[PDB]
Amino acid sequence: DEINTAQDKWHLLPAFLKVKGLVKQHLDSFNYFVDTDLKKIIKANQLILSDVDPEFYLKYVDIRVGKKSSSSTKDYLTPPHECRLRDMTYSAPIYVDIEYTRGRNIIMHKDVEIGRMPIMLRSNKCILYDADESKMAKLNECPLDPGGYFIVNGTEKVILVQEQLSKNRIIVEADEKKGIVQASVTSSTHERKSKTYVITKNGKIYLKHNSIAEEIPIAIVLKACGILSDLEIMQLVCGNDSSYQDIFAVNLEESSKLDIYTQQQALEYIGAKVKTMRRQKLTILQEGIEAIATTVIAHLTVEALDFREKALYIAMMTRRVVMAMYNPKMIDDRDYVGNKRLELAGQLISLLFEDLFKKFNNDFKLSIDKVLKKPNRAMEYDALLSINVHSNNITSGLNRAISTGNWSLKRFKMERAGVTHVLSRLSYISALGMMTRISSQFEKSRKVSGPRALQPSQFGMLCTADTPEGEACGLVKNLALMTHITTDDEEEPIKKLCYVLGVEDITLIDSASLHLNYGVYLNGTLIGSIRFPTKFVTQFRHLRRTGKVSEFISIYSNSHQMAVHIATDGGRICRPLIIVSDGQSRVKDIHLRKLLDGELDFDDFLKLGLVEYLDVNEENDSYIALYEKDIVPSMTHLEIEPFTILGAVAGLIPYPHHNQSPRNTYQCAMGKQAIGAIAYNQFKRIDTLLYLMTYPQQPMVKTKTIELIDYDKLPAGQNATVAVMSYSGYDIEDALVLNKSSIDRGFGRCETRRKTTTVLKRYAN
Amino acid sequence: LGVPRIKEIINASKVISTPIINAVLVNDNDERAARVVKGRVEKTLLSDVAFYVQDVYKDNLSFIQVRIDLGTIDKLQLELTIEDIAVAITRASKLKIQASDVNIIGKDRIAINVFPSENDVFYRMQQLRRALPDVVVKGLPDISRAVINIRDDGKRELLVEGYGLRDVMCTDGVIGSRTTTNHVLEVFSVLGIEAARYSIIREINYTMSNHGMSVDPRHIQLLGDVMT
Amino acid sequence: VEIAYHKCDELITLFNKGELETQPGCNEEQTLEAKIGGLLSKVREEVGDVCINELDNWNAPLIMATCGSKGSTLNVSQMVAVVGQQIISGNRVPDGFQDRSLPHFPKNSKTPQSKGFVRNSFFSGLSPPEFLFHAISGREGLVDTA
Amino acid sequence: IEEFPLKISGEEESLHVFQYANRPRLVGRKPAEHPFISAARYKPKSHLWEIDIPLDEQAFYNKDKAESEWNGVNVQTLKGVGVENNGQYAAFVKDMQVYLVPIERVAQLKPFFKYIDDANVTRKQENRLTGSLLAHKVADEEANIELTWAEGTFEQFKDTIVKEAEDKTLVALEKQEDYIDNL
Amino acid sequence: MIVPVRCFSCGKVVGDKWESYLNLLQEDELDEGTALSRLGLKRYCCRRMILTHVDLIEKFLRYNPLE
Amino acid sequence: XXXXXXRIEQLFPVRPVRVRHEDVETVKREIQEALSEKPKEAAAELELLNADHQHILRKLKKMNNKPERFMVFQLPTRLPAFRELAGKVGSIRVHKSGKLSVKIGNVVMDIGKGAETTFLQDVIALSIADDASSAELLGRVDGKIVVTPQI
Amino acid sequence: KPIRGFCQRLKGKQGRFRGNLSGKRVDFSGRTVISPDPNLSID
Amino acid sequence: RQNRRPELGDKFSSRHGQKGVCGIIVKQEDMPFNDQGIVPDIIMNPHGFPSRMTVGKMIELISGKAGVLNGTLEYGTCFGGSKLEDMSKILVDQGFNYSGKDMLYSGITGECLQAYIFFGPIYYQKLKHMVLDKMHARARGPRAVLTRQP
Amino acid sequence: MLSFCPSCNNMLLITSGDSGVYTLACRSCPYEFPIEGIEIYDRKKLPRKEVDDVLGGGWDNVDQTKTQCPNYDTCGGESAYFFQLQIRSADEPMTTFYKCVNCGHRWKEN
Ligand SMILES: [Mg+2]
Ligand SMILES: [Zn+2]
Ligand SMILES: [Zn+2]
Ligand SMILES: [Zn+2]
Repeated sequence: DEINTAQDKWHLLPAFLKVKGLVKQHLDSFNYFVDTDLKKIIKANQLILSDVDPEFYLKYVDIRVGKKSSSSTKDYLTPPHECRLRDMTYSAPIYVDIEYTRGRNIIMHKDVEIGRMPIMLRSNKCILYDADESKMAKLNECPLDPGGYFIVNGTEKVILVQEQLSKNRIIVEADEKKGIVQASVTSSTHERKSKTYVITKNGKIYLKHNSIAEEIPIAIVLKACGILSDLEIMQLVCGNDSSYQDIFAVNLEESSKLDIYTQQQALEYIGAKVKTMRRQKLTILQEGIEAIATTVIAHLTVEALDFREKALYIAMMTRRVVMAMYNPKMIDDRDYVGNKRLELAGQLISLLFEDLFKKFNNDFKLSIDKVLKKPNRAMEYDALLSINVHSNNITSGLNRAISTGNWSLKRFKMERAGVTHVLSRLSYISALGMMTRISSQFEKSRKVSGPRALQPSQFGMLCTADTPEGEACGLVKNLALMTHITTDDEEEPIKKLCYVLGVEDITLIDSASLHLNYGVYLNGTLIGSIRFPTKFVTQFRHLRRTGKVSEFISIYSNSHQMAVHIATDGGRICRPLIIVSDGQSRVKDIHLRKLLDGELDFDDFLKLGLVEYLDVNEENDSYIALYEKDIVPSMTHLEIEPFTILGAVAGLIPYPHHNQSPRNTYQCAMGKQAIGAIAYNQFKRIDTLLYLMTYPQQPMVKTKTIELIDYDKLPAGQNATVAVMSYSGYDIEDALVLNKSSIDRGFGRCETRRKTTTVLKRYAN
Repeated sequence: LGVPRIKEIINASKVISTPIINAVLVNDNDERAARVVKGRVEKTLLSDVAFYVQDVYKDNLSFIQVRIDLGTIDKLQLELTIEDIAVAITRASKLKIQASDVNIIGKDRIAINVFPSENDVFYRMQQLRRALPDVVVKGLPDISRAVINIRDDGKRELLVEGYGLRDVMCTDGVIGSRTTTNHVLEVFSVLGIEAARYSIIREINYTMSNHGMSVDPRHIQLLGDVMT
Repeated sequence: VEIAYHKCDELITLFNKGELETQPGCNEEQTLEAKIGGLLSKVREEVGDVCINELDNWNAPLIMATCGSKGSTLNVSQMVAVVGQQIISGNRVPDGFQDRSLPHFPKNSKTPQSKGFVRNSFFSGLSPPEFLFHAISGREGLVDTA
Repeated sequence: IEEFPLKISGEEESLHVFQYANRPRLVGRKPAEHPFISAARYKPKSHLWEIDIPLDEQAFYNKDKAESEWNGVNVQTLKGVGVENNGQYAAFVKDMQVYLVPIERVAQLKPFFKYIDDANVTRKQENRLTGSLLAHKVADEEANIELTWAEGTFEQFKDTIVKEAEDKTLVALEKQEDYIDNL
Repeated sequence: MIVPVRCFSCGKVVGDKWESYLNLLQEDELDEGTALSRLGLKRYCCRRMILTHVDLIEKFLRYNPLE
Repeated sequence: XXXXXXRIEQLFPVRPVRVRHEDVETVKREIQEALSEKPKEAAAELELLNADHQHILRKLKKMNNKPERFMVFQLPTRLPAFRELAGKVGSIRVHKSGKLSVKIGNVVMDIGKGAETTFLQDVIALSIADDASSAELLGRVDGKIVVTPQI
Repeated sequence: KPIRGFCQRLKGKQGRFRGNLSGKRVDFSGRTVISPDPNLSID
Repeated sequence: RQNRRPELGDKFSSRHGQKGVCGIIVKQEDMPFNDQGIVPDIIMNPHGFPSRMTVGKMIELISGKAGVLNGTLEYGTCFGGSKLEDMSKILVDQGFNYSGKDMLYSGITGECLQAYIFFGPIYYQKLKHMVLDKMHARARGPRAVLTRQP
Repeated sequence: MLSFCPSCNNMLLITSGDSGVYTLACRSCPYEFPIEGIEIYDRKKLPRKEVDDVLGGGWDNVDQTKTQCPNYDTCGGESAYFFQLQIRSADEPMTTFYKCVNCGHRWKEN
């Protein structure tokens, strides 16, 4: 039969899922961690030095997980099922190369293990990578098992995907009877802080930093950041609009109210308010302290004497404030999906390992100082017995953080709980749904229902029915079926490309013409302005479709806020979409014929420019068709399959569009509690609790989802002969009538297996 | 009208969200009958009838000139032209900074003069210009807004979104005999503890009558009696 | 429904090209909202009335609703004729995207389909936008209860 | 349907651009008067521009306040650091040909109140420090590189630019397909 | 796990038809419907007992611990 | 604009150009060139781009022999291979119907106007000699030029 | 600040008053799932 | 390991949010039967349908019946799935009513039921909440040391 | 005011000098714009804030349904305004709130 694009474009979903499984956020994040972020930590903390014995150093040259240079193979890892059975941690050793100086001018390498790295299941370092169900049989592992969790002390722990507001981005919010505050939570690789920004009174605009004693008025900081003309201030923050001028003039007047200002007068004013630095470098208490204050006021770290970038950033901050004060509804929804980011297991473990490695290096330097403080016979030979003994701390911390879920990061200074949860083994669907589960940010003031409502902007990105009941109702969310999470890619080669494509740098731009053209933002920062914003957007999109820039960069244009926005950061949620050009789809069923024939795996639809990822923000600029039949020649994309708006669990529902939505939500709840088949190795497993159906049947009415997630291979239920009638009076209020002699013949017959573990502990005596 | 309303009533909180004062009138007409009372209860009217405000300087004299438009003051039914506007300006700019002599050159072009550690004159003139088109000339400065309502008849009652019940009760053209507010503590301080318990009972009953909650009124009576 | 959609889009084009008669109690932007919502509610009520009047004697939902044991004529009409209008926070579904509810509609479009009106019944099945709008409406009811 | 050639030149020329944000290009129909320049300064190793333009004395000077508040106010100082940007090429037309010269460190000049600085310091009178701290440390430690503003010599520069623009001629070979990836 | 001996609803023996149904599917291929009708499974309960069965025991035997 | 709050006209006090909120967008496009007055999201862009070609060609014609006018050109920072790059690079061509193009190398690009600079611009020469450091003035910029590669 | 003093014993939902004085756990009580029974008298 | 028979109070659900415990377990002969002697494993109240408005469950019953009669597993995908007209055509072709409503006889009286009964297979899941792990009863026993309460 | 100097572009202010001259001196820069019989006026428009008509009622635009109110003996109302909310757990059905068009009596039929 000839391929019909309308009803065969759905095969792009199985094509996408073959190479990008449902448990892929965790997988890719952990692979990225262990492959590049470990090198990044070891290259940040590359050398440790001592005050004494200057002719001596320790160098961290290389870092590796699970492999040595002695043999081509990796080390033997006790398989994850054996780790589960023996209540140990599925971990691979971290090997480093050490350059420690010998007293007789000798230079050597080494392969020294500094701890065990808890390895995520089915990652690159995991032994179950690319196994053919035969090695899985030999390893007593289920081929259908999701992977993407950790076995620490024999318990399956999953680092849930974390929801949080996007960092390094301006958010503006109003309020009633209090004023307008709008922050920019800026996070560096070593210091996180939020540059708060509120209107105290009289329409006066202030900058409120934690390190600053009192909120510095806005004209003062604007004059401090090089913009000291006090007309270009009003030009940058006000443009040519008449209302904003009088809205803003009060804090212009205040600038002269105190004393007329040069740049350095404002800089001294800022510096007078810096709190403290734990009484180190006391000789910096001068006008120069404001330089560090402004350097550590945001992410726009300045390493020179030009303050234009930070000045324009603060001017946009102010102008958004002024827009909000002129009229509300210029604020951003804090629950808009475009304003959130998803931290993943790899990023979490990256920061945790960075903290643990800093502790390890501090303690190693302490031990080295204690050893080498001795006057005589300072033999250098075998100076690594300490690190051989001292390797236990990295492993202990790395295991315990995952085991307990509490992550005590001294450097970044917060205590978070519930980062990990025990992977649920009630059902195969329960485990798979604990994967692809998102936990929202706490300290949210649960008394209100902003981040509890379902948003129209989560269409196709977060499942529209898989939201749990009772207390965390709307706080825990689930990923949709056909979704990707962007990864952090370098921003510097895209700024150059933007300059090539006609964007003129802000340092080339004057204040009086800034709000007359569209301004191009890179990750929320005004890098410049451009004529022809729509042409720039089209050329950028053409470059991305031709693969000249990463497919995950998002470009969209805001008309109310005259801006072309380009986003490159990781954590943005995106989904693939068929590109509709000139009123026609780009797939045209020859690509579909190739795809079912075997050629053109899903990646090639991206290399060919037929399919592109859209995040929530680009969906503002897009116009998607649900079906090929209603493609009007003004639409920009076409849905691959609209049933992907439901997650894995909600795909168990037959005909969900014929139900009231609460019924779909409740089935999303109960399907994870359904009793059935767990895994192909369920009788080899020994779990704290396990419910198994004796005679599980696959549903007679299934969906595409349940066969895309192999639910028909381990089903949880049975096809009961049902008569819908009133009977016996014992069926009122949800009560059921069960056939005796169906129960006799095995209908509904299940069993429970419970484990009891004891250890014959040896004692001191 | 829900859990927060019942909470407010039984907590006897002094500040409530949406305190509504229901005021019945004496006559039956819109033009020049009920709009007059509505104007008699209004928040602020300077900006409403200023039509501009000036920042005027000369060789040695400074004017804050405002040209009150008789057209707005006539179309919007209010009783004020110049003198009460001037005295209200004096009171408000005294509460802000100072006001000793507010002059009227005539023809609705009332001008305010400022005279006196430097540039303070210009700063105070600017702040007076900013705080000028916000002052109250007509109406009680307790009512955020008034709104004429219809009780499915030809009777145009008005209920005000304010915190002053005695003023609305004593306002001309409002029948004080039938004029109740939904603020129990406002009823208590103006009418008495018996009227306070009546207001409590009526407010609670009405609150649960808008949710279909069929409670015998004796329970509400006992609640009011134990509260008062 | 086609007659109702026609009046709705006529009011849409009037509001867009010019200025409608703003209601006394509410400003311009929501007077179109009130007019469109009233018209859609009227068409839903009339279609449901026709469905109920054509319902069969010995219809099980009709009997349960008539005797009051379970359900109602609203539930029957939503199952059979039309799930009328998804109302969240007291009005139609607001813009989830920039000046727009879903990217599957034109920008600054206020057609009944774009702002929550579910033409379908639960018998015929909900089209993907209508399904999402219904989900938000149900979530709105479930929210606040906690 | 014509062709206009552009030619690169000025390989060694240090051609800076001044961006006087303090004054408009043209107040009226005609271009604004180019202000007189005197006592211009540049700080190497810092790329700091200081340019002095005297104030008019016949009108709007406030001489009494000027001398009573600050000792030297006759000149007006516009200060702005040159910012190194690439791809900015300065052009002119001579013989139906546009001659390009690369621009080094455009600067944005804003008024500078050094007399207010000195009055404030005279009032107040009675450790790697790297990073932005090191930038200002360098600026106020290694400084005082006086420049001599010699205005008027355009013809030498223009005939020179033509000299490197006609003697040298180079052809291009890079594939268009390769250029797109080179972007 | 393994095909139930009897249909849950009727009690008709269907555990002696699993292998015959599999052989009808593989050797001399038939449709599932006609293969169920060939075995004598007339009632839809006996039909679903075989049509919806998932033979998980063959997958569990891949982990036999006493080889 | 809207209502403006009313020896040398350039020494008179300067007030910002103020436009009402109800019409900020319309006057915005008018004053983008009117503030200089030098001596639909696709069609509008293309027509204003064609106007940019007509203005750019007008300026090149009036810059043919003036000994003071300069333009700043925005070229890509990585030009096609042929900085130590000297000589003739290519041509700026005038196509039919008023549109222009630039052939920097073997490639063909388009040429636009970029942002307008409503303030004084002047070019100078830096020659810091060990004998004598001197700064030399050359001319004044009349407009920015942006050339963009096209795929 | 997890240190549990005397006033911590008395304050709270699970404190002393609201947890043991007014409301406590009782003997001779049971709890299980409820099922319907029409042949049971309403009392 | 502990085998568990489904008993009174065990919770079951049917993929449409329609959960509920076993109210009664009745003998097969007391159950209603059709012409072929097919007898239901589960009887579920019609009163659960009108208010919950789970038309998807009815369509699932009909599609499952047509699927078992046709020898093929059906599809109930969101915004798609097997059309109801096709399933009704399969049902009519095999001798059943198009609407999945068969005439049953009473198991206890033997007479025809005066209403046609929605009859067919529905996927039912047994939920982890069993009454054996919830039944708890205390008369006297362990007491808190500090408060001397149960 | 909102005016700025031509030299340093800082915001201009009014200062009282000798003979009480209200000159527009620019702080931080020797600039002096005196007043010689010249009027500096800054006019900004203010809104008219027209009248607002009676609030009345727009109950014609509210979804009705065919339900007889509990107070049928007093008022024979066959219609009732409604709106449905799910104020139960997601396993109970939705709740419908009513309001009789003949008396205004509200009730919830669940
Ligand atoms: Mg319940
Ligand atoms: Zn059977
Ligand atoms: Zn000045
Ligand atoms: Zn009634």
